Amino acid sequence: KKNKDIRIIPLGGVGEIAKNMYIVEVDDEMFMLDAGLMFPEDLGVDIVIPDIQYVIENKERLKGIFLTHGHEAAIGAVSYVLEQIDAPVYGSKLTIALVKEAMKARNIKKKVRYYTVNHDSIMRFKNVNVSFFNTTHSIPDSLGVCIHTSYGSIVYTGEFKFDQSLHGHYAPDLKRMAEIGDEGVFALISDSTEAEKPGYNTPENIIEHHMYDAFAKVKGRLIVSCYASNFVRIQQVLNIASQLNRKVSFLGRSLESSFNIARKMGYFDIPKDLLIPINEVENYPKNEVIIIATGMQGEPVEALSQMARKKHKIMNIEEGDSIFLAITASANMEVIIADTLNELVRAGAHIIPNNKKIHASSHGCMEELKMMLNIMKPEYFVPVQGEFKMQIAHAKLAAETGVAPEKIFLVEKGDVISYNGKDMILNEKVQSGNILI
Ligand SMILES: [Mn+2]
Repeated sequence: KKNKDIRIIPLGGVGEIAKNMYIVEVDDEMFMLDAGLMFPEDLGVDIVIPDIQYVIENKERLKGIFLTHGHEAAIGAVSYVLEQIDAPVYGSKLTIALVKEAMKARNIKKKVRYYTVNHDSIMRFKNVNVSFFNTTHSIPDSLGVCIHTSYGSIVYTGEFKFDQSLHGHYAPDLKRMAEIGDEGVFALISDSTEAEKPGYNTPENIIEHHMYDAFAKVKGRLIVSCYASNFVRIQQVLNIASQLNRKVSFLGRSLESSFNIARKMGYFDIPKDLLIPINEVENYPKNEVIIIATGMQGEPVEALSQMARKKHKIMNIEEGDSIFLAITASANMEVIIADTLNELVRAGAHIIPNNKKIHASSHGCMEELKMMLNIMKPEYFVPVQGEFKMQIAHAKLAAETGVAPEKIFLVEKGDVISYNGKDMILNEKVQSGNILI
């Protein structure tokens, strides 16, 4: 049908990192794109979520919740949303499997209407059709969202990248993206996390090969520090462990929720009886094991500080152990890294150097964001998922790719972008904020 009004409203993910949540309204129908949390600005063990009081005041029109990927930045606030509102949850195979976990983990029995979607799904509503396309990210079964209106598509990319080595459940949809482009994009909502970094990311194959060559020189025990969110990195050391006749052991007695669900669903490639439990590590010589230390915020680095300063509940460093920090150093956590480096050197461990000519990220750098802009060729553009400078960087790339400058909108949380059908205006503000927990 001919649509009249379009509204686009960020309640999270702008003027901050993480906590994606973008409200889109087409006439009398509202769609919530992602529902993320955020860890509180520079103490662990607590979470922040968006203020959905605007959604609650218009709860009769919320036709669903669409989840791009299974990161806490996309699904971390779903449970809390669902306490206050009943509405159907759309996501990929994995994304849904993990939302279910998050619910069971908070001992919530309330039944939820789930729909598993894929890149061939076309979910039909009264005014609009929602479709999807595959994106490349650090977690598999990531999707973009496309809301078909008569003014054209409203595309939300989620978090995404363009990597030439990832080709599985990480493969991008060059073709349906190119289709979305021609059909015509009204508005593109894209991830500005690394819009400041020029050029491209380092391909994951290259990062893996660099890790291998370094890990091949280690004559004693090896400990690798990951984010739990970065399934690609996890996967990579598993590959390497196999190729060096080593075995892998995660910190703790139980494997991490996300990883273990995805493993059980067959997302990872793990040769049989490669994982040794943390119980049975002393049994094998130093040179036959990689220990993987995962975490959420800075826990990965916090964990190494305990393992060196001997005070780790589970296992500690001994002299001769080699260490690898498989994370990028944001300025936030540049401090506690250097503190921890010292503590590791005191403990008498070899720090495997981080190659400075490598830039590793879940998110497209400048040229990767221009890749997505050149394929969608959007009329209007709205950079999200970043601080103010990050959104500005992305805005400039949009201009470069031929988007009209007057049609590029930088928005704080609660800003409302309306479309009468003639002009697009930012002539309203609504309720938004941070809700600690
Ligand atoms: Mn992500």
